[PDB]
Amino acid sequence: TNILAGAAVIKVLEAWGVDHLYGIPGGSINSIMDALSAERDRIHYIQVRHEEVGAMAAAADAKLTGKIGVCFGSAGPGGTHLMNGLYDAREDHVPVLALIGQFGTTGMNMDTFQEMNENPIYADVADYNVTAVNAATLPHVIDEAIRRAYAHQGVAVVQIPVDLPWQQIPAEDWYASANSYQTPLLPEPDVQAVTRLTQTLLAAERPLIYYGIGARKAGKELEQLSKTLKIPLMSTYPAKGIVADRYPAYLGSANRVAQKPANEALAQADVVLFVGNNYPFAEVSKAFKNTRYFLQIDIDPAKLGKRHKTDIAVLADAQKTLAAILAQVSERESTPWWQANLANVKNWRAYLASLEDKQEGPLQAYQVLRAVNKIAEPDAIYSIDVGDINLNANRHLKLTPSNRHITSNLFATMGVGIPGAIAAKLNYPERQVFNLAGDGGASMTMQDLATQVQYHLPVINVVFTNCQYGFIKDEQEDTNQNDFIGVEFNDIDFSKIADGVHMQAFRVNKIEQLPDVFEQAKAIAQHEPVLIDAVITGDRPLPAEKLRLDSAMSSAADIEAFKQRYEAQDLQPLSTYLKQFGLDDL
Amino acid sequence: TNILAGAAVIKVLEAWGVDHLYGIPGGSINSIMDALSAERDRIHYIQVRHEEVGAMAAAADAKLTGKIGVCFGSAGPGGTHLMNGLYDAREDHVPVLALIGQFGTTGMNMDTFQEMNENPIYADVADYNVTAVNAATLPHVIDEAIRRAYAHQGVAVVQIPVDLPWQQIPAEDWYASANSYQTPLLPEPDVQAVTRLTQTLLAAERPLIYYGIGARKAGKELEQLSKTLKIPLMSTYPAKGIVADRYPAYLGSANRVAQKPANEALAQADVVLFVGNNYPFAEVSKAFKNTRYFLQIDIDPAKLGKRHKTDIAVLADAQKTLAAILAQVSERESTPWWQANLANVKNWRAYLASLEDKQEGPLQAYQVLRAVNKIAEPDAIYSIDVGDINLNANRHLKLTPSNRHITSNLFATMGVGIPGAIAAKLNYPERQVFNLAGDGGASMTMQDLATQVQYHLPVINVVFTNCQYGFIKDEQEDTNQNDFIGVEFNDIDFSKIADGVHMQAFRVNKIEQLPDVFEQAKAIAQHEPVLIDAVITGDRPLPAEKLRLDSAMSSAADIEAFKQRYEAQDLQPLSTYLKQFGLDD
Amino acid sequence: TNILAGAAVIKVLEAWGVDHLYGIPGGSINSIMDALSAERDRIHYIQVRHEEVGAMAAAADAKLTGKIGVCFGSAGPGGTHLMNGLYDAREDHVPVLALIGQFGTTGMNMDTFQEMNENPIYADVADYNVTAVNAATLPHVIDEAIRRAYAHQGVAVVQIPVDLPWQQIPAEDWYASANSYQTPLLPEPDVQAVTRLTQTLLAAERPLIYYGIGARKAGKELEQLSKTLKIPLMSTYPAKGIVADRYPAYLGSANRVAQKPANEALAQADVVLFVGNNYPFAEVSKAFKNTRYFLQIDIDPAKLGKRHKTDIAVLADAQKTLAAILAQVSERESTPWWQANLANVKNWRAYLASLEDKQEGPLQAYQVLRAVNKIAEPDAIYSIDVGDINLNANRHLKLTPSNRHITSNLFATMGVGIPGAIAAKLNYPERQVFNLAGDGGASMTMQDLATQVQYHLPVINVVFTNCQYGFIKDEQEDTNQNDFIGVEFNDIDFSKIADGVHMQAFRVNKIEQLPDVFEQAKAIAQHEPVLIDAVITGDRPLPAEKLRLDSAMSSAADIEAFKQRYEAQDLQPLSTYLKQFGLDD
Ligand SMILES: Cc1cc2nc3c(=O)[nH]c(=O)nc-3n(C[C@H](O)[C@H](O)[C@H](O)COP(=O)(O)OP(=O)(O)OC[C@H]3O[C@@H](n4cnc5c(N)ncnc54)[C@H](O)[C@@H]3O)c2cc1C
Ligand SMILES: Cc1cc2nc3c(=O)[nH]c(=O)nc-3n(C[C@H](O)[C@H](O)[C@H](O)COP(=O)(O)OP(=O)(O)OC[C@H]3O[C@@H](n4cnc5c(N)ncnc54)[C@H](O)[C@@H]3O)c2cc1C
Ligand SMILES: Cc1cc2nc3c(=O)[nH]c(=O)nc-3n(C[C@H](O)[C@H](O)[C@H](O)COP(=O)(O)OP(=O)(O)OC[C@H]3O[C@@H](n4cnc5c(N)ncnc54)[C@H](O)[C@@H]3O)c2cc1C
Ligand SMILES: Cc1ncc(C[n+]2csc(CCOP(=O)(O)OP(=O)(O)O)c2C)c(N)n1
Ligand SMILES: Cc1ncc(C[n+]2csc(CCOP(=O)(O)OP(=O)(O)O)c2C)c(N)n1
Ligand SMILES: Cc1ncc(C[n+]2csc(CCOP(=O)(O)OP(=O)(O)O)c2C)c(N)n1
Ligand SMILES: [Mg+2]
Ligand SMILES: [Mg+2]
Ligand SMILES: [Mg+2]
Repeated sequence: TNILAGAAVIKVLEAWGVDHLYGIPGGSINSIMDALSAERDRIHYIQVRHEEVGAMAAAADAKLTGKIGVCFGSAGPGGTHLMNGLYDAREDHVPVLALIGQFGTTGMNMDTFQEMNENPIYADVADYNVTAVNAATLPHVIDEAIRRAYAHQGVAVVQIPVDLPWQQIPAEDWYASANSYQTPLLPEPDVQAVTRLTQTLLAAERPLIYYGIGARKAGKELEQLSKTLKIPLMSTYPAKGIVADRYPAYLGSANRVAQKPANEALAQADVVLFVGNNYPFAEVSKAFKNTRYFLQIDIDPAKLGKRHKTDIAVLADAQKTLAAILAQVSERESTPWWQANLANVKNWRAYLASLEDKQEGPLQAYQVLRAVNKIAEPDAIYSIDVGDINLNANRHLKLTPSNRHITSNLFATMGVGIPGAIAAKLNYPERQVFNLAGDGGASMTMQDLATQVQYHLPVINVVFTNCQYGFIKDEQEDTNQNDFIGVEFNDIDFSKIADGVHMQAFRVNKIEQLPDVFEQAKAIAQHEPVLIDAVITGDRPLPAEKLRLDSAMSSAADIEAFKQRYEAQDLQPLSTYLKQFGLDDL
Repeated sequence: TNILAGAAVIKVLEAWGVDHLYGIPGGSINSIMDALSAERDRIHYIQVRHEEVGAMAAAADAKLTGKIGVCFGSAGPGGTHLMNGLYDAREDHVPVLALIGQFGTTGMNMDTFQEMNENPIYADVADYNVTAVNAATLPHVIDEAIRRAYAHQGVAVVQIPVDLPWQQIPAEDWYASANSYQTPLLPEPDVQAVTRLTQTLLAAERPLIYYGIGARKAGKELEQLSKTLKIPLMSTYPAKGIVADRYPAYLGSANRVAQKPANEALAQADVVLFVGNNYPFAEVSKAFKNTRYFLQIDIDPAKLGKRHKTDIAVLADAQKTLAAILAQVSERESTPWWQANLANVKNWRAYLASLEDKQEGPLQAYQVLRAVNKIAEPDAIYSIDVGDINLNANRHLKLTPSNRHITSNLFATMGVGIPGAIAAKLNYPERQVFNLAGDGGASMTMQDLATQVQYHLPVINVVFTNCQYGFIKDEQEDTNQNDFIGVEFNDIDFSKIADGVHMQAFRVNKIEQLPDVFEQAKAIAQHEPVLIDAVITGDRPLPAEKLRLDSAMSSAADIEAFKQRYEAQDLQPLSTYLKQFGLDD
Repeated sequence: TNILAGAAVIKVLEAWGVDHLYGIPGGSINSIMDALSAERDRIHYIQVRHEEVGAMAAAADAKLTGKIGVCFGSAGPGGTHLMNGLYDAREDHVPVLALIGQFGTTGMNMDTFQEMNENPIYADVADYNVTAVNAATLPHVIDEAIRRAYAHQGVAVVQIPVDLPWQQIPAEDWYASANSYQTPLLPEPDVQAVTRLTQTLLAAERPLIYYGIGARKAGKELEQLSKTLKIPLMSTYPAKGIVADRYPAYLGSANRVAQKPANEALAQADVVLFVGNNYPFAEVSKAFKNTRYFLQIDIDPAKLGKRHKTDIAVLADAQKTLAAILAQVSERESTPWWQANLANVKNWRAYLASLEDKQEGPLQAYQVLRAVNKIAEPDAIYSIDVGDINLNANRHLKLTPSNRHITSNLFATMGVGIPGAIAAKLNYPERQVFNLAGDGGASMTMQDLATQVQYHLPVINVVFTNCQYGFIKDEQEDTNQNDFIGVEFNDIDFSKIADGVHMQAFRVNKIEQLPDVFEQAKAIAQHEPVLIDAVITGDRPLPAEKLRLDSAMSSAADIEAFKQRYEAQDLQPLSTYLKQFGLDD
């Protein structure tokens, strides 16, 4: 007939199906720790080495499974360390609960040790942000935070004065509303609007279907629409793998973490079907500047007409809408536009294969990723950090609907590779998990390699050591007038870092070393984490947003220099293929 | 070809169908003003006398029509004056766009005159809160603000450096996304959840259906479910009028702005169907402590199981779900529970009528509200302020589906009567509009009586002058150890205030004066605003949350005292009627 | 032995010497109310009619006396209504304590009625901003709030869950730290910096001393430095009256709420001594573009070199430093610069007198202010609203060191006239108090005329009724392309508003009516408030920032037009006087 409030809080977490949660203890959160300790057989605390990793891992949990991620930080600095993961959750719109320690209510507002008003710290990041002041309502406040975080797809933060969880409350009054949870209703496509949309799409001279992760349930429909109608596909970077990369009319993504065929085609398209997509570069890059008709399908009214003016907007679930389109169309014959794009994709893929297929000499990112592909299981999960790896993984990983990949899509916090892989292995112990990270990003969260060791999480860590912030060096090349600054730095030997945390590891710097090292890693990771430190060149990846290949656009000198720098002697501009099939370049 | 960015902003407002907007000019917003000035045929600027009235009116526009309300304030104090209306919009979850003036970009962050970082001011109230820094993107920012305010049912705030609207931008780049706006088509209510909910409701001995304004489209279904199944109805106060008040099994609302039958029945119910309802008193009042099964229908996942542990919570539209229940049920004969509740309602209504039907003597709020009922058109709109008037209007107004009534439901800001009535008349110039306000709340926004005059808005204003913050006086009676403080104050003659703003007006203090003054006001308000200042007694209205009528519950002395104070000699407790029909309390 | 925590809170206020505090009660603050109710002999609660007036009055208390002002608001809308006064206190850097009601701790975070997280609301305005969560520490939190508000010269806000003040706490634990309060003893002004500053000032050909209210203790030194050295004086508008306006070398203020001689001389000066001054127009107006050497004296390191590149900036007290200058200088003979400025002032004052001295015809603001001067006591206090009244009062009031005047200096919130006058009369019941307000600003806070009546505060209210936001109309004339909008509106008869709150009042519209109405008002205000509603013309006051008088600068046609519009035929540009005394412009 009494229960400690902290025990009730843990029971609320259990009712909501939380399996694991992350943080670092402190006096200010030791009463939650005490309750966790008693519940260790039913809910699983993961002690991280820096609280940002806990927050990042919580966000990654939710990205992966759709289940609210849970993290905590002790008062003051524990909680402020969560921020990069909390902002990742906000911007990637995934549910996360963050608990923040606080001084007991008898010492709050006394200016005592590490005691401050913590509520304003979290006001900007959080959907729901409260300091608890009563023990008997604390289960409700946690319940409320969870329910809001789910409903609103974002972060709920509760600051908990440490006395409250040690107070007895009536056993029979508290409850969880987990039993009542439901996911949002999937609205239906208006029949006449879909018919009009379909007519406009079919009348297009140079159509494209351009989807994001809002279409993640619709890969079959996307590929069949493409095949039936002879309409190429392109996607946001995060939507890579929804349709298998091998599909010959998959163009890739646009902008910079991009593939050449997608940029080139988008510039020529007259009609775009923009589906489940909130591409953030739309306006700033003038992506749709010459698009004649723009057709949008999205579940969120806040998105309709956001990125360009729509000619037809459908507020509906992507898969229901795409299914409705598919059900009212029949097979169309080939067109010049279709064949031009198919030929362009083959040329591009041959380029990427030529980089991958080198067998000896100085190691580049491209062969490292080929070596990843060669040991990758069909349902592998990839946690990808932030930098050139997004660009290179987007081009080289061979994904299918069976895979998952995650990064910090929009906040783009470096350091997520390690935490996302921790989360992935916890959620999918029987699936192969990679952490693909640059040296700058791996550096930021390197201590939590120890967490993979501690919890025996068999992640395959691959660090891309260029001794640079390469992504930023290339930006300075593009914009800055004075010499590079802050973008070239000393080596860190991550094989030695791994040794220090008691993780098996390898360092390689030559292409010919890859096959055996990756086989060894593949086998180690049947039981324990492993790290490969790939010492790679400073070669810049081909900039798909700065092509110098079309005689009509670029000087001979510039073309020659581009081909030489990027080993791109066999790449053709899309206009070559347009011209073969009798179309103008526009 | 170029367009001024401010002109494009006004065209974005026009594209979204904004009819009218409110504010007070200042140097820091004079470039938006300049754009408005060229567009008087197409959008109608309402100059208020205090910016809070503009914000409150913008919220009221959206409460009434479902279409975004728009207001503005000049840099610094113009914008901070919006707050009570912006918080009203946030808490009543209605879409409002607020534009805030700011110093030009060349002087921002110089600590110049009335120049501050304005963004933090609005961070808490606003769903979307940005300072614009570019002219070419300004139309998009306004469009984005509107689209989010709608999507998220709340407040969007844009701080606009005054230079930007005077800059030329390319004419053919900007657009509005109003053309994309639509409402979702939903699947069928979840068949197997609704079927199991229905069985639990029908198996109950003492069922109630307890709805809020999320059931605003479901009045017909509510009443027919009630009649067919013999299940009494109760509502949130704001949900008054969704089912006509005359319906004999409408119990009213619970808690304090409440009616006796609803409080009494809720304490007895074994099963409650909670539909379209976010009653904020649920937990603090232990409203459902006795309830065996708690069933919910709501459109918002964030609400499912929120207010009480819920046995079945259906995520669906209220009307559609109630219609799907009604399609799977059929007539039940009258039950003792049904008859007891019917009898209890009849007794309560006789009490209220006895108060209304006095013909002479010192004026009370009760007769004033009878006089409003006797001049009210069937489709009248009521803008109601905050205080005893919520309590009294909830009991006495005779509403039907044809009426609307609005107040500040959850933020409960006083002063909302005047601005809500302004908004109602602007939206519905052919409908009768009342502002029902206590003296305290009318005082707070009294200067905007001049706005009704200036714009020839024929509101019937009724001020309830008790020379008190009566609602708070009664609270102090209940809780405070020491003498009343801050709750009794000196008279203001609102007939004289009205004369000062050039509005026709009357002051009355006797019951027998009401008929001819209200007839005159009804006639004046065919063409011009009017005010009636009703000088009322300090009598405390019956506290439905503090009943002393049941001799099983309360001492004879307490009952005697209650009956005396509240003129309640003929009220019977619900237990009398339960017993009459063979039920235990 | 125990004490209620609320009683201890009131004793903390008493320990700090708080005489009076303002607010409106509500359930969410009724436990503080209960404590106040037991302490009426020792602290005086002023029930206002809108919480913004309480916040504005609290700020005004501190502006006037230097002692913390105290206000409160009920949860949600009571507290948000404080904002315009709290931002006034922040921007005018005066100490204010604001108490905000909150739901009891047992219902916080339940989404109950008018319950929200209130802490983010006040985060931007407040130096200190906390929600109390314990009764035993509540006295300390209030003490801490006060001590910080003083130390940091700004606003401290405490949100108080209503249960805490009704809890018993140990009687002998709590304390106040008022007994520790004191002011610092400072070293000598830096000797070698002051000596080098002095040489630079004296070497100038066209020096000016330009002071703000940081020189409030230095009026004697300012005037004697000016007279001895033959250096004209100019000030910020708020610094009017530190040196008597009659002083022949007082030029006035610069920019718009300005006087012609100050703008003209500043543009010519080679050396400016900027003392106790944070003039917010410095950079945006390029005030010092022509100045060769810029010298500063200020008490705040944050100000040193802030407004212009500074040759010598002395961190010191203004009075002490000006006295140390005066002790190291001696008489200089009259210079051409001195004589030119003297002549320019004489010509300007003759212009203002010509406006004041009209005896009959349509009433203008100028004669109203003459009529105020002719009933004003030598130690009168003026609470001034925001608009043309700042401009006109700055030109026409004849102040001395014995007067005080206050407005919202930097936030510039309209509506401050009424509350500032309430605060002035509460602090100084034996001193004559005026509220000088435009119709727009008086409208915003008109209901609190009833507070003057209720508390028998004999303010002389003078409303300048032009049926415009005149200050903004003139801005639109200057900047806007399209027609005036939002700046001309329908009359309010403030004599009738006054009658409605039971205040004696007059309305005048002709110059010849002024003497007998102002005499009557002077006499009424020996015992009761009074209001004069002065119906004034729409004439634009001379724009000192837009002078068209110098034929080297302006066309003959522009000069002719300026002279006609502003009745300025006899004004001469400063260059005339510079030439007369042998100086180039
Ligand atoms: C270093 C770095 C660089 C990057 N640069 C690029 C780049 O050059 N190119 C690129 O493409 N990306 C890039 N990104 C990612 C980019 O920032 C955006 O996150 C991404 O383009 C947006 O993808 P999205 O629209 O699929 O996802 P989101 O932004 O999450 O949008 C999903 C959309 O789907 C809608 N939706 C959700 N569910 C449904 C449903 N059931 N039915 C219909 N609609 C639904 C949503 O409402 C929303 O509009 C980069 C990332 C990193 C880390
Ligand atoms: C001075 C004062 C005192 C008051 N005291 C009382 C009192 O004693 N008693 C009282 O009853 N009220 C009182 N109120 C009002 C009270 O604060 C709450 O605002 C009110 O009880 C909540 O009403 P609601 O649930 O209808 O509205 P809301 O709080 O707006 O909730 C609407 C609900 O409907 C759901 N919904 C919306 N659309 C749909 C749909 N299509 N289908 C299904 N669900 C939908 C929403 O998700 C939400 O849960 C008072 C007001 C004032 C001014
Ligand atoms: C509608 C309106 C229009 C206005 N327009 C004008 C205008 O055109 N012209 C104008 O002049 N004003 C105008 N003002 C006022 C203006 O906004 C500023 O408030 C004013 O110019 C600044 O005055 P200040 O420097 O005296 O005061 P503050 O800004 O308060 O600065 C006081 C300075 O003194 C220093 N200080 C304090 N104590 C001491 C000490 N003991 N010793 C030394 N230094 C000390 C401080 O550190 C600070 O730097 C207007 C006001 C309104 C309401
Ligand atoms: C925490 C953080 N700081 C800075 C950035 C900006 N940033 C984006 S990519 C990048 C460089 C990443 O370097 P590295 O991980 O070494 O990858 P590379 O591009 O060299 O492969 C930087 C600094 C960021 N996104 N996150
Ligand atoms: C702006 C604001 N301040 C304070 C309150 C608290 N409050 C709720 S009702 C009330 C009294 C209302 O008085 P009045 O308008 O005279 O109505 P009465 O109850 O006397 O009829 C007060 C002060 C509030 N809701 N809004
Ligand atoms: C609350 C508030 N809203 C807007 C402004 C902008 N403002 C500065 S002066 C002014 C006009 C004042 O009009 P009035 O009080 O009638 O004085 P007048 O200039 O007509 O004498 C306005 C609207 C402000 N300072 N405060
Ligand atoms: Mg690197
Ligand atoms: Mg009242
Ligand atoms: Mg005016």
